[PDB]
Amino acid sequence: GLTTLFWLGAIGMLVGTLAFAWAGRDAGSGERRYYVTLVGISGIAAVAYVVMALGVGWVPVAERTVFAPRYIDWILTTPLIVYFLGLLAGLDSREFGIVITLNTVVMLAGFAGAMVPGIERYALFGMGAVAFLGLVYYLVGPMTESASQRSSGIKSLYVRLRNLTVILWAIYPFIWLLGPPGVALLTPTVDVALIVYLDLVTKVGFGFIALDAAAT
Amino acid sequence: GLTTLFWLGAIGMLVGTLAFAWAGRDAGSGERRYYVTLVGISGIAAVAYVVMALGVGWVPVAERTVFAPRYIDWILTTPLIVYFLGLLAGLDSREFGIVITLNTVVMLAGFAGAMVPGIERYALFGMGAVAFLGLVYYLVGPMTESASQRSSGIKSLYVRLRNLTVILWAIYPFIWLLGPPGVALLTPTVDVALIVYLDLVTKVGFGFIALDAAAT
Amino acid sequence: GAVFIFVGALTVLFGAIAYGEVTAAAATGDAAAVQEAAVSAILGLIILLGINLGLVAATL
Amino acid sequence: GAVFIFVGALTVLFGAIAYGEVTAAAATGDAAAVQEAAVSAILGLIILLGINLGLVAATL
Ligand SMILES: *C/C=C(C)/C=C/C=C(C)/C=C/C1=C(C)CCCC1(C)C
Ligand SMILES: *C/C=C(C)/C=C/C=C(C)/C=C/C1=C(C)CCCC1(C)C
Repeated sequence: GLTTLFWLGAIGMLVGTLAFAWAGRDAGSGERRYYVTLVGISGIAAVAYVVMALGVGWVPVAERTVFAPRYIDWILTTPLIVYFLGLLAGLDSREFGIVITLNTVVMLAGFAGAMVPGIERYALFGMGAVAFLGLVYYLVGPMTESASQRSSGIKSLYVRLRNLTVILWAIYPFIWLLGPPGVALLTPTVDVALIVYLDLVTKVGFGFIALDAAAT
Repeated sequence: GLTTLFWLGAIGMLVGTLAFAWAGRDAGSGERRYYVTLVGISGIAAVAYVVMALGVGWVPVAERTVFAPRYIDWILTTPLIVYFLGLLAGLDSREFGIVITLNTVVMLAGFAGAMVPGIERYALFGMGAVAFLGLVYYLVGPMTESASQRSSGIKSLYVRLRNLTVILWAIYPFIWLLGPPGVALLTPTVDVALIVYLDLVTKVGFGFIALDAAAT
Repeated sequence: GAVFIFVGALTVLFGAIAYGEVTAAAATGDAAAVQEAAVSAILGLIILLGINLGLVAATL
Repeated sequence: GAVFIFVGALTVLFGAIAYGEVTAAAATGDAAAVQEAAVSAILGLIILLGINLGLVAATL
């Protein structure tokens, strides 16, 4: 059942949210921004999953069904994930506006493409993909260089979080292609299940690994 | 095609065999026994896969087909794998005859059970499983204690090889239960494919990890 | 080590969801409907390996 | 790192074998035959995760 999967998403995101608010209660002098950000990432996502679980935002497009809340989520949370990674890396402002802009282009292209019945949706996907490679270049390149200047515990947490992000974000566009927006080889249910799993790892899992290391 | 999968098994085992004979050419004063053993493990298996690929040893049993060579392989090679692990661990002779006997009981029980149409094949499986837990206890217990006394490079290679063995050998009895000998939920082709993959990792993969560490 | 048991638990959950689609398709009596459900399940499970590896890799 | 690409390569090979069974079943026109082929493919792929994890774990 689709709404059952959405409800499991909501509950997972909530647990994560409550966990980050709680853990954050005793955050250091310049660590609050991390905890605030994670409550933002998982809290926004929880609300989105609730909305989908209630049946709202299910858009008909040709022969598929596009979940608008999913994409509105991504546009808001994925740059917050990138902001988090920018914090460990130690970016200045200029470096932020590049990657965040790249990231935003990806989600808008996926969203746009998702909403287009015609074959030109693949061109839109094309542009999202090119922007993604741009984002990846920044994560593994310059931002990694930046992160090398920091204390080794922070570097190691960066590499760990960058690896989780780059690997798992690279899976999304495949779900897009094989799923309803692309060739429709994955049923809506399987598409939703995979994303729910991804969203929980990329946000809640991402977060807990950070809780683990902020202690250790 | 079944025989195609067997032929891929044979070729994989052969490559491994040639690799171990070659690498062994420049083995140390007390390292030859390791290389000899790996040529034994992968060479016996190669011959078995060739035999199956040629269509020989396909035994009719009730509504399934049991590959006798597969099991004759296991009876010969699995104790050789255990002998290898006994070498890194530094066992004396008494400790060898326990684990090898345990191991032998597992394969005979699987083989016997495989050849029995009746429901009592699960009792035979039962006994194989109990012996396996016995073997596992020795790998993670006493043999691990033994291996701790050795130089750290050997200890680390032991843990690495013990982990690969315990984890992957634990998968076999599930293939037995879900496959043709058990509930027949896995088609013969899928059963053969999974085992081919396992046999290559547990032997050739096992071996290469040892080549990697005997250098490093 | 506990990560695997989490991964394994979810992987069988996902299998059960996919399987549940296959069987519903089967009760339809239409082989094409079962095949469409089967391809989705195979591709999903392949994709699911990649997620688990990423989660394992990142944690290992 | 190369291990993953080896694992991924094999995992898609296995998918293609399983899929090839599903389709052969499909050409039969019998939904039950497709379902029997689908369950085998799902269980195989689940089992295949465990093998890949073991190989990853042992190597990580
Ligand atoms: C918590 C939710 C997350 C981390 C969502 C990440 C989504 C992506 C990385 C989507 C990437 C896409 C492309 C790279 C291509 C165009 C299709 C997209 C938007 C799905
Ligand atoms: C290279 C070939 C190898 C490492 C084969 C290993 C086979 C096993 C560990 C089989 C175990 C079984 C049980 C534990 C239960 C009874 C069924 C068996 C024999 C399949």
